[PDB]
Amino acid sequence: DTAVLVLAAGPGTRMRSDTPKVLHTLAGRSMLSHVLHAIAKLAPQRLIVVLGHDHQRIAPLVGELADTLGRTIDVALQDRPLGTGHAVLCGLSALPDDYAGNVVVTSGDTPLLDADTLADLIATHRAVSAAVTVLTTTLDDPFYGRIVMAIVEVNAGVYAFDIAALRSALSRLSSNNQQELYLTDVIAILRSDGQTVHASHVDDSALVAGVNNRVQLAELASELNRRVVAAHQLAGVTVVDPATTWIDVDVTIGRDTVIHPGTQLLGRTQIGGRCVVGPDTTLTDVAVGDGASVVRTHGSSSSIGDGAAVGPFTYLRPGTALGADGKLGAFVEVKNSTIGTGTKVPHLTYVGDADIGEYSNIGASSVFVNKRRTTVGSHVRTGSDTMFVAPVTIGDGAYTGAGTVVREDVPPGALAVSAGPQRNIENWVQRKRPGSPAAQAS
Amino acid sequence: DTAVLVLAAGPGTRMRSDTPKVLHTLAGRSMLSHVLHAIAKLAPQRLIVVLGHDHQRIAPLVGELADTLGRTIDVALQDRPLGTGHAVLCGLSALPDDYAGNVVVTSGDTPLLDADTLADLIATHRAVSAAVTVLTTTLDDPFYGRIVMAIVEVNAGVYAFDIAALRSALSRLSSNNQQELYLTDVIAILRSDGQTVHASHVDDSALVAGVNNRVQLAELASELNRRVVAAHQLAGVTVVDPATTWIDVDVTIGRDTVIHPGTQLLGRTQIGGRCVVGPDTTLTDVAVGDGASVVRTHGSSSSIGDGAAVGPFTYLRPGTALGADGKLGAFVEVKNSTIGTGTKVPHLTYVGDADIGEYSNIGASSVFVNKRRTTVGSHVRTGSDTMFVAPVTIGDGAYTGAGTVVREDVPPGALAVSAGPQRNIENWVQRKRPGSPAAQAS
Amino acid sequence: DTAVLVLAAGPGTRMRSDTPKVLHTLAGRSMLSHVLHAIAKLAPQRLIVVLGHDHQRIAPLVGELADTLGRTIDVALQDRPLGTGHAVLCGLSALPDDYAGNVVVTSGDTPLLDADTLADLIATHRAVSAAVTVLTTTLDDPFYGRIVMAIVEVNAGVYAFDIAALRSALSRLSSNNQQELYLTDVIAILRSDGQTVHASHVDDSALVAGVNNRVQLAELASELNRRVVAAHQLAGVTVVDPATTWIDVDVTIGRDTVIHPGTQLLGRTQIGGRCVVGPDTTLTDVAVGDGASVVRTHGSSSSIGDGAAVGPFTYLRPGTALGADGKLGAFVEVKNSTIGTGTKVPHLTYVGDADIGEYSNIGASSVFVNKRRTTVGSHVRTGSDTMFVAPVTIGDGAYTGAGTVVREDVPPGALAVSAGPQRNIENWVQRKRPGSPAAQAS
Ligand SMILES: [Mg+2]
Ligand SMILES: [Mg+2]
Repeated sequence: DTAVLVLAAGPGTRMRSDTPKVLHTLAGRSMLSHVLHAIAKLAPQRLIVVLGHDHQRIAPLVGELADTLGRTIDVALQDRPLGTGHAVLCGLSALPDDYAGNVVVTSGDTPLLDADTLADLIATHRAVSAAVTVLTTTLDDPFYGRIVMAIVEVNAGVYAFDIAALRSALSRLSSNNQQELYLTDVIAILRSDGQTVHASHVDDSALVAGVNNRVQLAELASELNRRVVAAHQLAGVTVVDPATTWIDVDVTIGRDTVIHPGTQLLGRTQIGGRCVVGPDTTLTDVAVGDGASVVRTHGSSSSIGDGAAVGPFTYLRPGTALGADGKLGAFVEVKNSTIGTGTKVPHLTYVGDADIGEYSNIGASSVFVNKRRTTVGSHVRTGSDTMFVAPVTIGDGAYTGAGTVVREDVPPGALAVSAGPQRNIENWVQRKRPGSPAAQAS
Repeated sequence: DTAVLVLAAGPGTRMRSDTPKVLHTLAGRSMLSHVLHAIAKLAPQRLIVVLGHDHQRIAPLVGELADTLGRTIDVALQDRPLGTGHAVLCGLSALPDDYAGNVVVTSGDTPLLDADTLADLIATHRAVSAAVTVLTTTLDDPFYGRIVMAIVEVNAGVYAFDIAALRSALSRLSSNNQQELYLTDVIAILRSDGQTVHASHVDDSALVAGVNNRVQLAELASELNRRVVAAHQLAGVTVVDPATTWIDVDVTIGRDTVIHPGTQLLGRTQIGGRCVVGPDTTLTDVAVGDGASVVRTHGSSSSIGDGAAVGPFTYLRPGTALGADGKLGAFVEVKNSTIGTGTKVPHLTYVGDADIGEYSNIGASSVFVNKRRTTVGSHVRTGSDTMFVAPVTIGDGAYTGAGTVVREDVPPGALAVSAGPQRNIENWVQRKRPGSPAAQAS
Repeated sequence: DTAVLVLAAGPGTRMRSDTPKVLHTLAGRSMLSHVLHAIAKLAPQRLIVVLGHDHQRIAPLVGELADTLGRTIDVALQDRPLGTGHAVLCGLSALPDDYAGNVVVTSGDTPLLDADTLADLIATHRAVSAAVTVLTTTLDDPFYGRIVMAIVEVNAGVYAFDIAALRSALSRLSSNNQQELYLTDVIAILRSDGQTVHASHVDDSALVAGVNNRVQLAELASELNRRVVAAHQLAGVTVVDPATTWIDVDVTIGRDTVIHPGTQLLGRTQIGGRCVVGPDTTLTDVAVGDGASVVRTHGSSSSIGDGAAVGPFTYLRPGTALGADGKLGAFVEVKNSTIGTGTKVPHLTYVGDADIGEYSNIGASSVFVNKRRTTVGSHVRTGSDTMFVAPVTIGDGAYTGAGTVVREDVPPGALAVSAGPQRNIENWVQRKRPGSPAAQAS
């Protein structure tokens, strides 16, 4: 039996933020969520999180996280900002007084720490019957106090403890130094009691790296990102420039797709196999089938079918569904609309809140204007500069003239027109502009 | 009393440029301007710049720089390309023959050298009563002759001197070697005269790094850029990808704003707090209020109010002012135009040389065509595909139909229309296209 | 006389690809093409490539490569997947039994190896009368068996041999270990025969780096890219951000042009001198004259004349020719069209399959709709929202009204119109919308 305490109670001062440090995000999850996902993979019997400013936070634990993870996470509060030693004391109150098992202590600002690293700590600790084991790592420039004697190779800030050793070393602890009670002092107290102080060493330094400021945040965002890219590359995805390709965790991509530079794939986006994600593409929660091209596109909450072509310069808003072999071309925007198999919207148009059938063609520079919705049939051909004033129904195989405004329904196989006929005014430019265009004409 | 000489007289051959080496830019200023800004912070009593090809240059010193800095910068010319030793001799002529104080010598191609580094040099030099002190630094791969004995840990190329020692060591100097007179030889001459040769060492190597070619230029542009980003991050700005975020010096940004990858912020741009600068945004001299979003936008000389939304795919030309809570959407361009509080230009339009009031809506795919100017009132709603042929006045709460061309004024609360009415040609496609669209209709 | 064998017969398993490893590309050429281009520069008397899955491959050697290189490349097949030792045996069959000269052996997955490195190997080998020489290099983390005794400073995998020594050491070779015949074992066999084993060492490690997976592919793509950028920078091209500028081999760029971040220049693209390639530009096979600006543009198979301006947000499709001093502005797309000296297409238009003369102006938000082609004369001014329904001829100095649909020819100096006249409906908004826009009007 192991109880895990996450200390998330500090102020996060040097973030210079009105957003609590621990709720700051990277690769798709907040630091706290990254911390709790790794620990939940470990599955200890008791998992407890300790808080300071607690109203914003407590809501997202358990509420959202204990559910998403399908387990209980207890929360303990820390009324006075006493320090990490006291925080640990606050977390222990949530255990039955007669609690038997080990206690592992961690923070909420190490977003890379993983279940294996935690498991190895617990394993070394039971192996040597320890009392206390402390995780460490070795660096180039130590700042990160420093490391078994004691603590001022640095200290990771992650500990396994014997509950009886811990409760006792804590009962006898002071303050004078910042003016708080550190947990590091538990190591020196148990050394006085002639206790065994063990230390599990982590070769991979970035797994236990913490975030105190926005410079360090960007660093770990960067390292985590390299590791998600390299995992996709090794499964069969070409990433031309891993330095300018941000891929969130969860995002899935398949065999032989090519990802070109300047691309972010975010949230729960999925890419099928054999795709081309061109350059400068940003997709959050977008699903793409196999053999599709998505180039210079900014899109979210949408789906793009197999062998379809989107880009360059296309904007997809929430609720867009484009069928297989479909096309959205340059300078098009689509919001909350369904577009069938094989249909093409190639240029300078906006399609909002409509449904379009299959193998239809929408002419350049058109607009769907506004609970009824416009509906357009299959094999329909609309001419350039058509405005579709909602709601309106266009039947299968219908056509529209260039420069038409559609305000009424159009039957299957009718041509809808409105533009007046062309008149030429001979020698106008000679008379109304004498100079320039006038000459030529001459 | 200290006189500072900047040697800016060499040809800059391996830049392979028709632009004088010293006028090549990074982070917003030319190398020379970066050099003179640091020295002007030092505030010596005499500041003198020595030139070779001098017509392009002399204009920007003092002219532009001595003003901007509000002090005098004397200029000395160097008629024959004799070398750095002679250049220094040329610079000394601009001093009263009976000049008392120290002489500090620097180049115009170290754009990172700062006032502190200069101050420490002067301080060490007076501390030991020196005659000559020379700045040095230590590197991985020395190229950068090499360092107290003499000079072939490398030599920075920055010196403090006693004026009497300097004038004397210079009077006795030769040429044979390139075939010029080096200043490095002053160190070996004063060593013969048994003089004290001191040396101030700089740990931060990049402060004294110089630029001889375009590979080194990009390097220092890169290093300076990391340091401007990290300063913003530590003040409370999230930069998701510091490697692809170019921020010029002077640019100011505020608390809790988020800057997404592929963004350049240039010239005297200002970002308020709580903003989102999405990805792929380039802004030169643009001012943005608090809580505004600016995503995939290319803009200059413009202002965007509080809580406004611009992007993705928007182009702002000089003289654009957008009020608070305003909106410019995808595929819009705006030049020299004022747009009031709460007004929205959401799609595929161009607005040139107009003024628009508050809480108005401009319909998709419209154009403001051309000393009079078009003026549009508040709470106005224009329909899609409207062309506003300047000059024209649209009164408050007026409307426009889809596909209207406005050539005349529209009173408060009138609807302006021009499009003809819709006609349907039944069974047209059967007759004019037998095959395809024809079937369906069937 | 030297015969060069390229071993391109392995499966490439950890690429996780349906595209043969050796046909995977970087900087414009496949790895195999990069390998054969370097060797063809060497010009040995016999060049032979050995294959496994061979149908896709054999076609591109010689077919395409032996031609492009203007020499013969023989191909040898390897029926059973026996290993590199056997592959070499298969390659030797393509030599006359009585072959006299040296044999150099290389792979098809080292895309950086160059002719000098090959020449130095051959030179060291003849210098010491060797039998076998093996190329080596020294690394930070060896994985890359390891190096004269034998092979488990690592082994490059490139060898020079005496033909008689090689044929003999090969005749006596086994299998048990993977379960194949390695060529590394030839080194240990000739050591038994007391033969001289020489070893040419390569300081530049990246020249002999190989690609087994997509992580290593991106690495070498990155290194090759740094070296092409630095060569352009040293010839007089400013690259603001070499990390986000992909330039393919062959691409040429000239003096004093500036390349801004996020730019790929691909295929056989050429940039003249004094240009500005803004940020976020992607050009494949595009030719640009001197003094032109190309900003936020995605283009291919096209040409842009001297002092012309394209961008931001412009899309060029194959067959676009734009003359000198021409302009394509924001949100324009052009396919297979010719546009003369001095003509401007500034906003929100599409131009497909047309020819346009000189000093013409095309008004915002227009479309060229479809063997005849539309033709537009010089000094022509078309108004906004004009649809040109192909085919149609517009004569020199002709004009068009705003919101015109052109279906018929327009003579030199005529004005073409079609839009109806403007009508205002007074007090419409009071009656049809009581609330909001209604008030004002009040
Ligand atoms: Mg239109
Ligand atoms: Mg129209």
